[PDB]
Amino acid sequence: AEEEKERQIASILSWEIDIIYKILLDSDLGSSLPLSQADFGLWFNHKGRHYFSGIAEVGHISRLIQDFDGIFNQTMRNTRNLNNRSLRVKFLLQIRNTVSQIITLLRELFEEV
Amino acid sequence: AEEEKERQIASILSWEIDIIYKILLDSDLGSSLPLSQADFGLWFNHKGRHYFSGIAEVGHISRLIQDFDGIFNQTMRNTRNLNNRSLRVKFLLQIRNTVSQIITLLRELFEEV
Repeated sequence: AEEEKERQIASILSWEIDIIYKILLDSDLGSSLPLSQADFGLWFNHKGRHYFSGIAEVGHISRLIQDFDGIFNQTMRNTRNLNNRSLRVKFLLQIRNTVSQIITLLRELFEEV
Repeated sequence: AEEEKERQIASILSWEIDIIYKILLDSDLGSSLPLSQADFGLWFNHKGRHYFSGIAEVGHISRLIQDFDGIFNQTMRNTRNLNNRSLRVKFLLQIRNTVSQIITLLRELFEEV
């Protein structure tokens, strides 16, 4: 219960850092996966939604994941951007904001049930 | 047990993300703290070492934390370096390696007991 919560929080944090270092070191996404295809995204869609069925914050996390998928795919269609500092920073700001909100809502979901 | 393992991992990852963004955005450490003074570093010194007393991996974690204090001060005495890409990348790798190694050892400690 509480074990599963911390595990998922560490999971999404691990995914974010992996992508951040890919961007900072290599100026590219490369083998990175969108959140929906990452460890956390698969847990949330396949297991998380059903365990948290009928709780409002679930729809909010799904939206955040979905919104980032779009941002992620757009950049995937343009790694010319990640060499550019401004476009690099923009993306880096977007991932941090997405993960931050999700963790807080995820905390809320686990406490609620 | 497994819960505590994941919680501390989430804690050090949180610190790592914060300092990375401080570096990326402001090109200086500024209000950043070395790991030893963040939540995890304080937890390890006050609670972690004693709970895992006499186990070799503890001395290794203390070593990594102590070493980063020195790395932190050297970089702090030369924030001109964080403007230089190579020296910035050098520091970011020092951070990733310090955190990665500590996490691996922290896992080792928790599985053993």
